[PDB]
Amino acid sequence: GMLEGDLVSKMLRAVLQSHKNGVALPRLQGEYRSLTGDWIPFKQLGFPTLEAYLRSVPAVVRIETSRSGEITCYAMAC
Amino acid sequence: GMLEGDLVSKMLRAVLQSHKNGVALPRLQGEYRSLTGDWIPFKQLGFPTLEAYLRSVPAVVRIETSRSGEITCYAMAC
Amino acid sequence: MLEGDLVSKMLRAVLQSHKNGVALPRLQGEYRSLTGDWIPFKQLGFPTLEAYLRSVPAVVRIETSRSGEITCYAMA
Amino acid sequence: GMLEGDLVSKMLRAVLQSHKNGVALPRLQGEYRSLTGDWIPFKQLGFPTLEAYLRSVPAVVRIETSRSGEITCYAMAC
Amino acid sequence: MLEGDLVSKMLRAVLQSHKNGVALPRLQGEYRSLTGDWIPFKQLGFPTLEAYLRSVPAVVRIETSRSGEITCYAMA
Amino acid sequence: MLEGDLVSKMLRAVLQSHKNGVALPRLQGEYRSLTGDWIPFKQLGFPTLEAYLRSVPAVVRIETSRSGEITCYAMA
Amino acid sequence: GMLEGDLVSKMLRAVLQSHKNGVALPRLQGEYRSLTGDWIPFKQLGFPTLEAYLRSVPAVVRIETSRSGEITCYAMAC
Amino acid sequence: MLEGDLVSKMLRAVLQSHKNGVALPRLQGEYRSLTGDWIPFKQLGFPTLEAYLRSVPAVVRIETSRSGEITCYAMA
Amino acid sequence: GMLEGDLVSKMLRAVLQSHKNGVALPRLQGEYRSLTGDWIPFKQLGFPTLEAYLRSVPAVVRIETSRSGEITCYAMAC
Amino acid sequence: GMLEGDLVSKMLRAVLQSHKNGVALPRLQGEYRSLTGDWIPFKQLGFPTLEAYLRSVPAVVRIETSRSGEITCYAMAC
Amino acid sequence: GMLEGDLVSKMLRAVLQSHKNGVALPRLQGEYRSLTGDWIPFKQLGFPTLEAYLRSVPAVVRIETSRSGEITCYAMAC
Amino acid sequence: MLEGDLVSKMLRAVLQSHKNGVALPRLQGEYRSLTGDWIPFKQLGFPTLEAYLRSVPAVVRIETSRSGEITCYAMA
Amino acid sequence: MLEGDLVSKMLRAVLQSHKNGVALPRLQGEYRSLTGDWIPFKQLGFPTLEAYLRSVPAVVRIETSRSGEITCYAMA
Amino acid sequence: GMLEGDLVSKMLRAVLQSHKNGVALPRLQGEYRSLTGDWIPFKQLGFPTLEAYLRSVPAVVRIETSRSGEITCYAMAC
Amino acid sequence: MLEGDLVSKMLRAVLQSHKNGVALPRLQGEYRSLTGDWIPFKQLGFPTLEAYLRSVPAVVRIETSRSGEITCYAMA
Amino acid sequence: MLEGDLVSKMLRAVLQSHKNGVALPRLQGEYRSLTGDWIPFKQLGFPTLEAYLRSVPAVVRIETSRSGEITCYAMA
Amino acid sequence: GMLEGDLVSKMLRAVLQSHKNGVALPRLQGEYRSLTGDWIPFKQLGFPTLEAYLRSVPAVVRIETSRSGEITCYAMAC
Amino acid sequence: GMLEGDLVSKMLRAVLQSHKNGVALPRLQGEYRSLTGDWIPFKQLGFPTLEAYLRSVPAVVRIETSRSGEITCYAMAC
Amino acid sequence: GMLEGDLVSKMLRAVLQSHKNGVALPRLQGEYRSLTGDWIPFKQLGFPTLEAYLRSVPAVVRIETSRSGEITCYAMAC
Amino acid sequence: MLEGDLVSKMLRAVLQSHKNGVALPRLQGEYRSLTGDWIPFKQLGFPTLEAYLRSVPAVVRIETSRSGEITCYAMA
Amino acid sequence: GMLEGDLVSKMLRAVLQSHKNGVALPRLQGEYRSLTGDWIPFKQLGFPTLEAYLRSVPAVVRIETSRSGEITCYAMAC
Amino acid sequence: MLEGDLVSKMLRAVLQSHKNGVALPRLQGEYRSLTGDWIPFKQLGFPTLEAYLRSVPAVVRIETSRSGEITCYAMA
Amino acid sequence: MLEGDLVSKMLRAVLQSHKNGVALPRLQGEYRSLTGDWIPFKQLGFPTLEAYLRSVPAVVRIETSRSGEITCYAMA
Amino acid sequence: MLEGDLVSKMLRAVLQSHKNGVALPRLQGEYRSLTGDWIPFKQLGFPTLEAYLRSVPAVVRIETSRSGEITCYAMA
Ligand SMILES: [Cl-]
Ligand SMILES: [Cl-]
Ligand SMILES: [Cl-]
Ligand SMILES: [Cl-]
Ligand SMILES: [Cl-]
Ligand SMILES: [Cl-]
Ligand SMILES: [Cl-]
Ligand SMILES: [Cl-]
Ligand SMILES: [Cl-]
Ligand SMILES: [Cl-]
Ligand SMILES: [Cl-]
Ligand SMILES: [Cl-]
Ligand SMILES: [Cl-]
Ligand SMILES: [Cl-]
Ligand SMILES: [Cl-]
Ligand SMILES: [Cl-]
Ligand SMILES: [Cl-]
Ligand SMILES: [Cl-]
Ligand SMILES: [Cl-]
Ligand SMILES: [Cl-]
Ligand SMILES: [Cl-]
Ligand SMILES: [Cl-]
Ligand SMILES: [Cl-]
Ligand SMILES: [Cl-]
Ligand SMILES: [Cl-]
Ligand SMILES: [Cl-]
Ligand SMILES: [Cl-]
Ligand SMILES: [Cl-]
Ligand SMILES: [Cl-]
Ligand SMILES: [Cl-]
Ligand SMILES: [Cl-]
Ligand SMILES: [Cl-]
Ligand SMILES: [Cl-]
Ligand SMILES: [Cl-]
Ligand SMILES: [Cl-]
Ligand SMILES: [Cl-]
Ligand SMILES: [Cl-]
Ligand SMILES: [Cl-]
Ligand SMILES: [Cl-]
Ligand SMILES: [Cl-]
Ligand SMILES: [Cl-]
Ligand SMILES: [Cl-]
Ligand SMILES: [Cl-]
Ligand SMILES: [Cl-]
Ligand SMILES: [Cl-]
Ligand SMILES: [Cl-]
Ligand SMILES: [Cl-]
Ligand SMILES: [Cl-]
Ligand SMILES: [Cl-]
Ligand SMILES: [Cl-]
Ligand SMILES: [Cl-]
Ligand SMILES: [Cl-]
Ligand SMILES: [Cl-]
Ligand SMILES: [Cl-]
Ligand SMILES: [Cl-]
Ligand SMILES: [Cl-]
Ligand SMILES: [Cl-]
Ligand SMILES: [Cl-]
Ligand SMILES: [Cl-]
Ligand SMILES: [Cl-]
Ligand SMILES: [Cl-]
Ligand SMILES: [Cl-]
Ligand SMILES: [Cl-]
Ligand SMILES: [Cl-]
Ligand SMILES: [Cl-]
Ligand SMILES: [Cl-]
Ligand SMILES: [Cl-]
Ligand SMILES: [Cl-]
Ligand SMILES: [Cl-]
Ligand SMILES: [Cl-]
Ligand SMILES: [Cl-]
Ligand SMILES: [Cl-]
Ligand SMILES: [Cl-]
Ligand SMILES: [Cl-]
Ligand SMILES: [Cl-]
Ligand SMILES: [Cl-]
Ligand SMILES: [Cl-]
Ligand SMILES: [Cl-]
Ligand SMILES: [Cl-]
Ligand SMILES: [Cl-]
Ligand SMILES: [Cl-]
Ligand SMILES: [Cl-]
Ligand SMILES: [Cl-]
Ligand SMILES: [Cl-]
Ligand SMILES: [Cl-]
Ligand SMILES: [Cl-]
Ligand SMILES: [Cl-]
Ligand SMILES: [Cl-]
Ligand SMILES: [Cl-]
Ligand SMILES: [Cl-]
Ligand SMILES: [Cl-]
Ligand SMILES: [Cl-]
Ligand SMILES: [Cl-]
Ligand SMILES: [Cl-]
Ligand SMILES: [Cl-]
Ligand SMILES: [Cl-]
Ligand SMILES: [Cl-]
Ligand SMILES: [Cl-]
Ligand SMILES: [Cl-]
Ligand SMILES: [Cl-]
Ligand SMILES: [Cl-]
Ligand SMILES: [Cl-]
Ligand SMILES: [Cl-]
Ligand SMILES: [Cl-]
Ligand SMILES: [Cl-]
Ligand SMILES: [Cl-]
Ligand SMILES: [Cl-]
Ligand SMILES: [Cl-]
Ligand SMILES: [Cl-]
Ligand SMILES: [Cl-]
Ligand SMILES: [Cl-]
Ligand SMILES: [Cl-]
Ligand SMILES: [Cl-]
Ligand SMILES: [Cl-]
Repeated sequence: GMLEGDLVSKMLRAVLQSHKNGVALPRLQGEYRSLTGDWIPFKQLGFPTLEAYLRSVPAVVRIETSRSGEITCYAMAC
Repeated sequence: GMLEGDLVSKMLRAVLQSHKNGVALPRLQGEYRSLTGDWIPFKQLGFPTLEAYLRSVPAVVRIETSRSGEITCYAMAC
Repeated sequence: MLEGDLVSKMLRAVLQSHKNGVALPRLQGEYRSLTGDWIPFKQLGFPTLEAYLRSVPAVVRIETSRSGEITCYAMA
Repeated sequence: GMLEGDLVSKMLRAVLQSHKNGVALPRLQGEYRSLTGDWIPFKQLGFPTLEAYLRSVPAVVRIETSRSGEITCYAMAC
Repeated sequence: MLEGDLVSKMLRAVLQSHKNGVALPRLQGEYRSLTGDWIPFKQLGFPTLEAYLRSVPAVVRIETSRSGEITCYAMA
Repeated sequence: MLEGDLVSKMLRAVLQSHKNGVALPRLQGEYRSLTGDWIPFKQLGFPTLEAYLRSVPAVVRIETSRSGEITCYAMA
Repeated sequence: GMLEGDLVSKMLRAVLQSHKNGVALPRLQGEYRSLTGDWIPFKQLGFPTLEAYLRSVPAVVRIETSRSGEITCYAMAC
Repeated sequence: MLEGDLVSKMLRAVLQSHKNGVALPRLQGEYRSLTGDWIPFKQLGFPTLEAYLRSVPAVVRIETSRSGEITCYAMA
Repeated sequence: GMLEGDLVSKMLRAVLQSHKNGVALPRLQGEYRSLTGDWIPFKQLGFPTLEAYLRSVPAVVRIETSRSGEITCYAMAC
Repeated sequence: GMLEGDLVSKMLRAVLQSHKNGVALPRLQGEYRSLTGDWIPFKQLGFPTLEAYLRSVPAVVRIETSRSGEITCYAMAC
Repeated sequence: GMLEGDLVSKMLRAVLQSHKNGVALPRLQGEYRSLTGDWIPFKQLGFPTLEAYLRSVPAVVRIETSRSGEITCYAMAC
Repeated sequence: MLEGDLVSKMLRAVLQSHKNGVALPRLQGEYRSLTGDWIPFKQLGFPTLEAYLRSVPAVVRIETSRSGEITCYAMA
Repeated sequence: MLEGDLVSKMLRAVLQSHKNGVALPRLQGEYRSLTGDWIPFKQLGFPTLEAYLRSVPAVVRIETSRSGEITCYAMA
Repeated sequence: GMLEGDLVSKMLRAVLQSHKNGVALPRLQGEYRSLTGDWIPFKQLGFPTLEAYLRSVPAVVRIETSRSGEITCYAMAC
Repeated sequence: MLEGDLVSKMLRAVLQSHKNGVALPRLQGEYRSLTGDWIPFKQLGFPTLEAYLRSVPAVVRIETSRSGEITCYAMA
Repeated sequence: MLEGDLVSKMLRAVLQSHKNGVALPRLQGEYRSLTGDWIPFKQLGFPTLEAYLRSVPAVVRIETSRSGEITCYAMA
Repeated sequence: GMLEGDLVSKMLRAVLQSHKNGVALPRLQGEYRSLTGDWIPFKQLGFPTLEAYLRSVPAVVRIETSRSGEITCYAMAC
Repeated sequence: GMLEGDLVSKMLRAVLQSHKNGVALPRLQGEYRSLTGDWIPFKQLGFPTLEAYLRSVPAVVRIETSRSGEITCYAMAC
Repeated sequence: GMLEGDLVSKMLRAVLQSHKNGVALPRLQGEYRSLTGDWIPFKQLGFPTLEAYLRSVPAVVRIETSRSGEITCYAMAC
Repeated sequence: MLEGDLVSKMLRAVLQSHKNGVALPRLQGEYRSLTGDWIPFKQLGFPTLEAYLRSVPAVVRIETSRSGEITCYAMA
Repeated sequence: GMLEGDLVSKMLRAVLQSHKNGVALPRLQGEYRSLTGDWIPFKQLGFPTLEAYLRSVPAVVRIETSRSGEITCYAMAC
Repeated sequence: MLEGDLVSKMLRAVLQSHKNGVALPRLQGEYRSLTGDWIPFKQLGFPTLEAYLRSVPAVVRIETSRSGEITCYAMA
Repeated sequence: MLEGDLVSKMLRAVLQSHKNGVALPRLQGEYRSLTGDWIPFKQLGFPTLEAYLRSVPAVVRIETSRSGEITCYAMA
Repeated sequence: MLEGDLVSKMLRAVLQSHKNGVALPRLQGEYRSLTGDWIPFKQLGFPTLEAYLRSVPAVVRIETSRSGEITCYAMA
C-alpha cells in the first residue's frame, strides 16, 4: 500500500536508529543493504545523488559534514 | 538466461494478475516489492519515469487514468 | 500535534460520517463542512488531494471504477 | 475572455462527447480539426507531446491503452 | 459541490458586497472576513490569486490601471 | 505499383476473407498465409503494425474494446 | 506573399487596436482567436513563450506589468 | 490589510501566547487553535513554513539546537 | 480519420500544385494559410524548423536552393 | 537577518523611488551601484537575465516597454 | 562497511568466476540477479549504461566483442 | 498464432536441421531456404538478429568463441 | 551466404532483367515479382531503400533527374 | 595577491566565527554582506548554489541540517 | 521618414530604372550608384539582402530560375 | 579618428541642429540628411540604434514617455 | 593565408565542377577525398551535419532533393 | 562512389590486418595515419569517441580490454 | 548613466594600468577588488569564465599565455 | 560588380594611398574619406573589420606587433 | 606509436617555428595544412574550438591577443 | 606487490605506531615520517585522503566527532 | 631537468633491470624500490599509469596478452 | 603539521637555496633533490604546479617574462 518513498524512509530510519554515532555517508548504502537486501533507490525517487535524496528527508536524517567534507548521517529524533 | 526486461515483465505480470481491480500506480512499486523483494528498475531499462516504462509494455499492462489524473494498472489479458 | 496528524484525524472523522464512502470530488466540501477549512494537501507536500490521500493508506481506502470515478472510505 | 487552455479543454470535451466508443489518439488531431478548424496546440500549452497534454486534463479526457500500446481517449463523465 | 464551485460562489458573494469593486491586494482579507479562510488559489491549480481570478471570467471582472493597480468587480 | 499500394491491396484481400474481422495479434499470420510474407510495417515507415494500419483508414476499420483488444475489418 | 511573422504582427495590431484599455496577457490568445480563428504561433516564430514573442515586436505592442506581475498589452501608437 | 500583514499579526499573537517559545512542529496546530486555520506559507510564496518564518525576522526569532530541533519566539 | 501528418501533406501538395514556378520558402506559410486558414504545424509534427519538416516529405515537396541560400519548394510529381 | 532577495528588493525600491520618470533598464545596474556600491545579483537570485529578476518582483518594480523594445523601470506605488 | 561500488565489484567477480566461457552481456543482469537477488546498480554508480560501468572495472571484468557487436564478459584473472 | 510464435517455431525447425549448429552469419540464408523469407528481427522489436535470438533462450543456444565467432544451436 | 550477399545477387538479377533501368518507386514490386519478398533494407541497416542502394555501388548505378526522379541500372 | 576563492574563504571564516550558535543558511548572505559589503560570489567560484559552494570548503564551514531541512553553518574549528 | 520607408523608396527608384529587372548579385552596386550607399539589410533586421527583399513584397517581385539565379523587379 | 569617434561627433552635430530634440524613429533620416549615410550601430557592436545611443550618454540624452515614445537630445 | 572555410569552399567547387549531373550527397565525401586526399571538415567549420555546411555555401553548391529524400549537389554557376 | 563510412571501414581493416597481435587503441589513430595520411573521422561518422565508432563496426574490429582498462583492437576474421 | 559593461571596462583599465608587468589572471579578481571593492561580474555580463569576458574586451586588455598555460593580462595601449 | 568586389577595389585604393600602411583603428575613417561610407564588414558576413580583412589576403597584408597593434598594407 | 595528440603537437610546433612573427589564428589551419596536408583535429582531441585546443598546449604555442581581439600564435621556446 | 597493497601495509604500520589513533589532518605527515613520502590517494583513484581510507575498512577505523573532527585507528 | 625527463630516465633504469620485462601491476613497486617513490602519472597529466607509459614509446614497449595481462619492456 | 604546511616549508627551503630564483620547469627537480620527492600539487587540490604556487603568495613570488617563461623566488 505504501508509496516507494514512504517505504524507503522507514527503512532508512531503521538503519540509522541502530547506530548511535551515525553512519558515514560512504558506508550508508552498504549498511542499508545489510538490513534490507537492496540499495537506496535515489535515482528512482527523482534525485541526482544520494546526498540530494537525504537532504529531501530532514525529519528522517540529520546531515553533519566533517572537516574532510564527508557527511555523517544521524537518525533525526522521532 | 533471460533479459532483464523480460524478467521484469514476467514479475510485473505476476503482480498485476493477483489484483482483479488493478493496482493504482502510486501503490505499484510497493506491491511489486511485496512479491519480488525489489523495485521495478525503470531507469535501468531506459525510461525517465515508471509510467513511461509501463507504456512500453502494453501486452503486459493496461493503463487507465482516473478523473484525478492517477493511473490504475491492470493485467492485460494474456 | 503535527499538522499532518491533525489533518489525518479530521479526515478520518469526515469519512466515518459516511457509511457509503465519499466521492472524491465532494470530499473537500464535506471536509470543510465539518472542520471549517480545506484539506491542506499542498502544505502537506502533495500536488493533488488524491496524492495526499495515497500518503495515508491506514486512514483512507480508495476505490477507482472502470470509468475512472473515485470513492474514498474510512479505513478500519 | 477565456484562457487558451480553457478554450482548448472545452473544444476537446465537445469532440470526445460525440464519440461513444472514444477516439483513438492517432485520429484525435484530425477529429478535433473537423469540429474546430485547427489543431490542438499542445506545444503552446507547455507539453512535449499530445499525450502529455491529455494526461494534464484528466477531468476532460480518460486515457486507456490497448494491447498494441495505442491510446483511446474517452470523454470523462461531466 | 466541488471545491472550485464553492470558492466561486463565495468569491461572488464577497465581490457583490462592494459596489465600487475591491482592490486586489485587499481581496484575501475581505474574503476571509466573510468566509473564515483564504482563497485557496494554489489548491485550485494557480500560481497567483490573480491567475485564479482569470480562470473565472464569468464571476469577476478585472480592471488594471495605467499605474498597474488592480480592481476586481462582481460580474453580472 | 508502389510497395505501399501492393501491401494495401493484399491487406484488403486478407481482411475481406473474414466477415467477422481479424484480431490484430492474428493479422500477421493470416496475412502471411495468403501472401507468403509479413506486413512490412517498418519498411513502410511505422514503428508498429497498428501505426501502419492507422495510415490506411480507407482500407481497414479498427475497433478497440474497453479491455484493450483490437479487431480489424475490411473497409467498404 | 507576406512572411508569417508579418501577417501575425498585422493581426495582433488589429486585435489590440479594438481595446482602448489594452488586453491582459492571459486573455490575449482568446481575443486574437476571436478575430482571426487561430492562436498566435509564438513557438513557430522562434520564441519560448508568448511574452518573449511580444517583447520582439515593440512597435506593435506595448507591455506594462501590474502589481500582481500580470502583463497588459496595448497597441503601440502607429 | 494584505494577506501577509494579517498572517504576520496573527503569528505574533500566537507566539506572544508562549513565553517559552513554540517548537516549530507544533506551530501550525497552536496557530490554528487561535485563528481557525493554517499558516498559508505556500500562498505567501514559500516552499516550507520555516522558509516563510525566515521572511519575517522582525516577528519571529528562530533558534536551532545542535540536534536540529527548532524553537520559535516572539520578537520584541 | 487521417493522421495529422497525412492531412498536412495533402494540404501542402494542394498549395504547391497551384504554383508552376514553385513557392519561395519564406512565402510558404502565408500561401498555405491562404488556402487552408492556418499555419503548417511543423513543431507539432516533431521538427525544429519548417525546412526540416519539408525535408521529411520528399514525395510531396522538392527543395531547390538558390544562390542566396533561399529554398524554393515545388510540388514533387505525383 | 534579511534574506538576500529581501535586501536587494529594498535597495532596488530605494533606487527607483529617486527617479520620477523611472530608470531605463540599460542604466539600472549603474544607478543601483551608485546608491549601493555593487550590482544587482540577478544570477544568484536564480534568474537568467536582469529582466527576468525584475519581472519576479512586480510589487517593487513596474516594467513598461518603449517602441524600440527597451524597458523603463518605475517604482511600483507602495 | 564497504562502499557500494566495492560490494558490487565483489558480487560481479563472484558471478563471472562461475562461468568458464564468460557471460554474454545481454544475460549478465539475469545471471547476477540469480546469485545476488538484485540488479547491478550501474546508474547509481554514476554510469549511463551497464557497458560503461563494466569498462570502469577492468581488473574485475574483461570485455570482448563478437562479430555481431555483442559483448562477452569474462572474469579478469585475480 | 502470433508473429513471434510462428517465427520461433520456424527458427527451431531450421536449427534442428543442423546437428553441428549454424554459424550466425549463415542463419538468415538457411532460414530463408526453409521458410521463403528472412527472420523479421526488426518487426519483432530488435536492433539485430543476435538481439532477437537472445530474446528466445528456450529456443536457441548461443556459443561465442574467443575470436568472436557465433554459433547457434537448437535448444532441447 | 550472408544475407547482404544474397540480397545483392538477387537485386542484380532484377536489374539485369531491365535494359532501360527500373524507376526506383517500382523497384520493390519488380524485385518481389522475382524473389517472392521485399528488399530488406532496414534489416541490412539502412533507413531507406535508396540508402541501401548507395551501399552497393558495384551493383547498381543510380541516376537522378533534375525533377528528382530516380532510375536504377545494373552495374556491369 | 590572493585567489578570489581564498579571499572569500577568509571572509566567510570571519563571518562565522562571530556567531557561537552558527548562522542559518537563509541568513548567511546578509550576515556576510554586513561584514564585507558584498555577496558570496558562489556562481563565479563555479557552484550552482550557495550550499554547493559551502560543501566545497569543509575546513572553513561545518554544515548541519535541521528537522525542517534548513542548514545551519558553523565555523569549523581552525 | 523611417529608415525602412526611405530605403524602400530608394529601392523602388533603382528597380524602376530597369525594365528587364536586376540580377540580385548586382543589386547592391546599382543601388549604391543611385543612392551613394549600400542597402542596410542588417540594420533593418535581416540576415541577408534577399531576406530583406522578402519583407517588402509590395515593392519588389522576386523570380528564381531553376538554376537558382535570382532576378528582382519593380512591383507596380 | 576611430569610427566610433567620428560617428559620435556627427551624431552630436545632428542633435544640436534640433532645439526640441529628435524623435528616435526620425533620427536615422535626419542623420543621413547631414552625413550622407546611416548611423552604423551594428558595426559599432549594438543590436539596435537605441542600444548604441545608450553607449554614448555624454552625447545624447534620451527621454521616454509613458506611451513609450522616445526623444533624443544633444547633451551639453 | 586563406581561411579554412575559404579553402574548403574552393576545393568543393573544384569537385562539383567535374560532374555535369552533380554529385549525390551520399557520394560527396568520397568524391571530395578523391580530389583532395581528405574529408570535408564540416564539424570544424561549425556545422552539425554535412548538409548544414552545404546550405551555408549557396554560391558554391546548389542543393536539389529527389523523391527519395536524397540530396544532389551541383556546382552553382560562378 | 563509396560512402565515407565504407571507405573508413576498409582502411581500418587494412591497418588492423598488418598487426598480428592487434593495435592498442591509444596507438590506433597514429597507425591508421601511417597507412592513410589522415585520422579516423569518428565525429563526422556520428560518434562521440573513437571507441564508440569502433563498437559500431564489429565485423571489422574486435575489441578486447586489458586489466588496465585499455582496449586492443584486432582485425575481425573476414 | 553608464552601462554595467562600460563601467567594468573602465575599472579594469584602471586596475591594469597600475601594473607595468601586467597582472597574472589568477590574481586579477583580487587586484580588481583592491581598487573597486567588488569582483568582476563576468557571469552577469554574459560570459562563462573570466577569461571569456576578458577576450571580449581586447581594446582594454591584452592576453598573453605563459609556458604553464597561465594568462597574464596587460593594459592595451589606449 | 558584386558588393564584395567593389568593396575590395575601394579598399585597395585606400591602402595604396599609404606607403607606410594604415593603422587598423584608422582604416574606417581613411576609407570613408575616399569612398563616402564605411567598410560594410557585417553585410559581407564578418563579425569584425579585421575578420573581413582576413578574407581578402590578396588585397591586404596584416602585420601585428608584439604589443598587439595592427597595421594594414596594400598587397602587390 | 605516438598518440594523436603528440603527433599534432609536433606538427604544430613545426608549423610555428617557421614563422618568426608568429601565425595569426585565422591563418593557422591553412598554414598547418600547407605543411602537413590536413587540418588540426581539435574536435577529435576533445576541444570545442581551435583556440581551446591551443590553450591546452602552452609549452608548444604562446597565445597573444591584439587590439581587434584576434589571436597570434608563436612557437613557445623549446 | 601492487601499489595499493604496499600503501595499505605501510598505512597499517603507521596507525599501529599510535595507540590513541591519529588525527586525520596529521596522518600524511606521520606517514611520510615513516615511509619517506605521501599517501598516493589520487593515484589509487580517490578525490581525497579520507575517500581512500574508506576503501580500506579492514585496515583503518574512522571515528568522526560531533564537531566534525576525524580520528583514524588501526583495525585489528 | 624537467620532471618528465627525470621520471623517464628512472623508468628506463627500472625496466633495464629486468631482461624478461616487468608485469604492469608490479611496476610501481619495482620502481619505488629503485627510486624511493611512485611514478607520478597524475602529475605528468595522465589518468592511469598505462596512459603515461603510452606517452613514452621510445622508452617502454608494452605487450598485452589475449587474457589482458600487460608486460612492459625497456625499449632499445 | 598539515601536508600543505610541510610542503610550504620545504618549498621555501628550496627557493631560498637560489638567490637568482628557479625557473619553473626546473622547480620539481630541485625540490626533489632536497626533499626526496615531488611537490604534491594534485593532492593539495591543484591542476598544475603553477596553480599550487599561486595559492601560496606569502611563500613564492612568481615573475613571468614577455616570452612566457616563469621564474620563482623566495618571498621574504
Ligand atoms: Cl514515492
Ligand atoms: Cl560510520
Ligand atoms: Cl535508483
Ligand atoms: Cl550519489
Ligand atoms: Cl551522494
Ligand atoms: Cl522528512
Ligand atoms: Cl560523503
Ligand atoms: Cl533488457
Ligand atoms: Cl490499488
Ligand atoms: Cl532503475
Ligand atoms: Cl516515476
Ligand atoms: Cl511514473
Ligand atoms: Cl509488451
Ligand atoms: Cl499516478
Ligand atoms: Cl494547501
Ligand atoms: Cl485530486
Ligand atoms: Cl472522481
Ligand atoms: Cl492557458
Ligand atoms: Cl476512433
Ligand atoms: Cl502547439
Ligand atoms: Cl505528440
Ligand atoms: Cl502524443
Ligand atoms: Cl482537467
Ligand atoms: Cl497512440
Ligand atoms: Cl491554496
Ligand atoms: Cl496576485
Ligand atoms: Cl493591485
Ligand atoms: Cl518491415
Ligand atoms: Cl501492433
Ligand atoms: Cl489486440
Ligand atoms: Cl516569418
Ligand atoms: Cl483585458
Ligand atoms: Cl506555435
Ligand atoms: Cl507562453
Ligand atoms: Cl507568456
Ligand atoms: Cl501575464
Ligand atoms: Cl498555503
Ligand atoms: Cl518547516
Ligand atoms: Cl523542529
Ligand atoms: Cl501524424
Ligand atoms: Cl514564390
Ligand atoms: Cl507547430
Ligand atoms: Cl522554421
Ligand atoms: Cl525553415
Ligand atoms: Cl529560405
Ligand atoms: Cl533570498
Ligand atoms: Cl533613465
Ligand atoms: Cl549574480
Ligand atoms: Cl541581463
Ligand atoms: Cl535583462
Ligand atoms: Cl532594455
Ligand atoms: Cl561507491
Ligand atoms: Cl553466456
Ligand atoms: Cl541503478
Ligand atoms: Cl545499459
Ligand atoms: Cl550496456
Ligand atoms: Cl551486448
Ligand atoms: Cl524485420
Ligand atoms: Cl546479428
Ligand atoms: Cl559470427
Ligand atoms: Cl527490412
Ligand atoms: Cl527510397
Ligand atoms: Cl523516384
Ligand atoms: Cl579562485
Ligand atoms: Cl542564525
Ligand atoms: Cl556569483
Ligand atoms: Cl543558492
Ligand atoms: Cl543554497
Ligand atoms: Cl537552508
Ligand atoms: Cl546594414
Ligand atoms: Cl542575398
Ligand atoms: Cl542570384
Ligand atoms: Cl551598421
Ligand atoms: Cl532602435
Ligand atoms: Cl520612439
Ligand atoms: Cl574559416
Ligand atoms: Cl552522383
Ligand atoms: Cl570536421
Ligand atoms: Cl552529416
Ligand atoms: Cl548530411
Ligand atoms: Cl557561398
Ligand atoms: Cl542525402
Ligand atoms: Cl557514411
Ligand atoms: Cl600495439
Ligand atoms: Cl571527425
Ligand atoms: Cl575518443
Ligand atoms: Cl575512444
Ligand atoms: Cl584505450
Ligand atoms: Cl552592459
Ligand atoms: Cl602579477
Ligand atoms: Cl557575475
Ligand atoms: Cl572563471
Ligand atoms: Cl577564467
Ligand atoms: Cl574592447
Ligand atoms: Cl590563468
Ligand atoms: Cl556592415
Ligand atoms: Cl576590428
Ligand atoms: Cl590596432
Ligand atoms: Cl591523443
Ligand atoms: Cl600571420
Ligand atoms: Cl576534428
Ligand atoms: Cl574554432
Ligand atoms: Cl578558435
Ligand atoms: Cl604543452
Ligand atoms: Cl582569432
Ligand atoms: Cl597521489
Ligand atoms: Cl581528506
Ligand atoms: Cl579532521
Ligand atoms: Cl601523481
Ligand atoms: Cl594502469
Ligand atoms: Cl596487467
Ligand atoms: Cl600530487
Ligand atoms: Cl605548471
Ligand atoms: Cl616557464
